[PDB]
Amino acid sequence: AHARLKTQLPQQKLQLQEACMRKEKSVAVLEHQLVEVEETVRQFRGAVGEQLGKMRVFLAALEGSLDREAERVRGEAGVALRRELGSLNSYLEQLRQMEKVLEEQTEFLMKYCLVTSRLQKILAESPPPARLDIQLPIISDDFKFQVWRKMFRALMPALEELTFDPSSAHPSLVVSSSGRRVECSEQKAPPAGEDPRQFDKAVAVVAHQQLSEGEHYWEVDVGDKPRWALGVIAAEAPRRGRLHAVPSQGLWLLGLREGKILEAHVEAKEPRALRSPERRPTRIGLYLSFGDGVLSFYDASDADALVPLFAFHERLPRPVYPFFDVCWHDKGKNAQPLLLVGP
Amino acid sequence: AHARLKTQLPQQKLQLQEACMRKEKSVAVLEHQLVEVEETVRQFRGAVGEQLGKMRVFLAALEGSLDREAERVRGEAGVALRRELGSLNSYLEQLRQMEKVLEEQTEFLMKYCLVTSRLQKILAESPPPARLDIQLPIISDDFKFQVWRKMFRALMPALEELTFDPSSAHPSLVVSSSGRRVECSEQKAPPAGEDPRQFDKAVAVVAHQQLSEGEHYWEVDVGDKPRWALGVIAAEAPRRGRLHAVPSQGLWLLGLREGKILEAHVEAKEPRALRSPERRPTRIGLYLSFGDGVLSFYDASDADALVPLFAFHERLPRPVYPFFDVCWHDKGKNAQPLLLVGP
Repeated sequence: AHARLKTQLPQQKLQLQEACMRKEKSVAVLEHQLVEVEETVRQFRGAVGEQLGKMRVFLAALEGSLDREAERVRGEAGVALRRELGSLNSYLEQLRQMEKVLEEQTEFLMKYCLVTSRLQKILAESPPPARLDIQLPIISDDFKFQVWRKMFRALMPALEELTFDPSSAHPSLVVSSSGRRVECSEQKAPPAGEDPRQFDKAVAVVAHQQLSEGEHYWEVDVGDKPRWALGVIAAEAPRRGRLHAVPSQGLWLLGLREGKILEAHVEAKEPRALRSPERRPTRIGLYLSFGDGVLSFYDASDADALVPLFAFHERLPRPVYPFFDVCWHDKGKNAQPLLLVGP
Repeated sequence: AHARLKTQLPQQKLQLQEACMRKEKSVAVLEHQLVEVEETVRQFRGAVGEQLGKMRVFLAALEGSLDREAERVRGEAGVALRRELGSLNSYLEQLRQMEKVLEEQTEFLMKYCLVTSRLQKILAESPPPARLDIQLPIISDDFKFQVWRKMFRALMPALEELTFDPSSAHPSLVVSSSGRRVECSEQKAPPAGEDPRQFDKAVAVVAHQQLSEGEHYWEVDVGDKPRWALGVIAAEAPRRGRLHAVPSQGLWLLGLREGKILEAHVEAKEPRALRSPERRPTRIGLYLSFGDGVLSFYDASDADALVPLFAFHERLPRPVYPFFDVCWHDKGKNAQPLLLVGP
C-alpha cells in the first residue's frame, strides 16, 4: 500500500503542476483581456472624436466664412460712409469759410460778387442723401435648417478620384484626354475586340480606380441627358453581351430612361420605377459604404441640399467598379455626355 | 445798386447758415449710420453664434453621453475581470501551497490523503474560461449619418407647453385634469352652448396657449387612431358650424382619414392626398415658424429620424391657435385619444 501511494504521488504532483500552468495561462489571458478592453475603449473614443470633429470642423469653417463676409461688408460700408463724411466735412468747412468772408464798403462790394458766386456753386454742388443699404446675409429661424441640409454634403468624404478606362470603353464611346468626360461618337465604331474586359453590346464605361473598402463618394454630372444609368458592377460579373440590370448578375443601377422615368434596377421581372423629383436630375452623387454594405444615390443639384433617390442595402462584393451606362447615341438625340465631377 | 446788394447779403448769409445746418444734420446721420452698421454686424455675429452654438451644444451633449457610456462599460468590464483575476490568483496560491506540502514516511503517508483530497477538490473547483464580451455601441461609416438625422429633433426648440381648453372643447369631448389628453365620450353630449368660442359641429379642441411670434414646435401622440386632423386655426376664423378645411377660411390641416389616407388640406375642390409612410404615423410634430411663415408636419415616430410630410409656406396671421380635430367617436371605432407630448 505504501509503495503504491509513493508511486502515485508524482502523478498527483504533475497534475498539480499542469493545473498551475493552466491557471497561469488563464491569468495572462485575463490581463491581456483587460489591456485590450482599455485599448478598445480608447479606440472607440478616438473614432467618435473623429466623426464629431469632422462635424465640428465643418461648422467652424462655415462660421469663419460667415464672420469673414460680415467683416468685409462692414469694412466696405465703413469706407464708403467715411468717404461721404469727408466730403460733407469739406463742404461744411467751405460753408464756414464763406460765412466768415461774408461777416467781414468798397471792399465788401468787391468781394460780395465772388462770395455769392462761391456760395451758389457750393449750394448747387450739394451731394445727394446717403442710402442705408447693408447686404449681409440675413439669418431667420429657418437658417439653422439651411445649415443642417448643408451638413450632408460636408459629411460625405472627398470626391473619389475617378478616371475613365479607354480600354474597357465601348467602341463607340470616346474618352477625353483628361479622363473625366465620355461621349458617344456619331461616326461608325470599330468592331469589338476579343478583350473580355471591354463591353461588347452594353454601351458603357467603367472607371479606372478600383474601390476596395470603406466609405466612398463620387458625383456624375449628367446634364439633361435623356437616358443613362449610374451604378456599380461586380468585377467577377461578365461584361460581353447584353447584361441584365439586377443585383444577382452583379449590377446595381439607377437607370433613367425616356427623360422622366427614373427606375432603380432591383431584382424583378421589371425594374420598379421610383418617384421623379420636381426638377430633373442634373448631377447625382453615388455613395458606397462597404462597412454597412450600402449604396445610395443622392440627387445633388444644389450642393447644399442632397435628396435621396434609392439605396441598395445588400452586402457588396469586393471590388466593385463604378459603372456608367451612356447608352446608344440615338442619331444625336442622346449626344449629351456623362462627366465626372472632380474637386 | 449798393443798397440792394446790402439788403440781399443777409438773405445769402441765412441761406448759407441753413445749408450748414443741413450739412451738420447729414454728418450726424452719417455717424449714426456707421454706428448702426457696426451694431448690426455685431448682432448678426451674435445670432449666427447662437444658432451654431445650439448645434455645438447638441454635439457636445452627444459626445459626453457616448464617452460616459464607454467609461461605464470599461469600469464594469474591469471590475468583472478583476474579480476573475482574484479568483484565479487564489486558486494559484492554493495550488502552490498544495505543491509545497507535497514536496515535504509516516508523516508523508498521513498527510498524503489530505493533500490528495484538497488537490482533487481544487481541480474540480476550476472556474470556466472567461468570455470576451464588450457591448459598447459600435460606430460604422453610417454612424455620422445616424447623428445627422438625430440632429434634426435637436435643432427644433423645446416642446411648446400646450394645454386643452375645456371651454372651447366640443361638447362630446372630455379633457383630462392634466390638460394633455382629450378623448370622445360614448355618453350623449349636452347641447352646444351659445358661446361662439367653442365648436358647434366640428368635433375638435384648440389648445390654451396662444402662439404669437417666432419658432414653435409641439408634438401630438396620435396612436393608431383611425381618423383625426392636426393643424392651426386662425383666431378670426369662425368656428360655429361645419368648417371648410382650407387656408382661405383659416385652417391649416393634415387630416388623416380611413386609417391609410393622409391628405394635406390645401385649397382645392378636394384635399390632395400625400404619400403614406411605410409604417403608420403614431406621433407627429408640428413646427410653426412665423419669421419665414412656414408650417411643417414632421412624422416623429423615432425621435432620431424625423421625416417631413407636408409644409405650408403661405404667410400666417397672428395669432393661430393649434387645432386638433378628434372627429366623431364612431360607436367606439374612433375612441383612441390624441394626447399632447409634454417634456
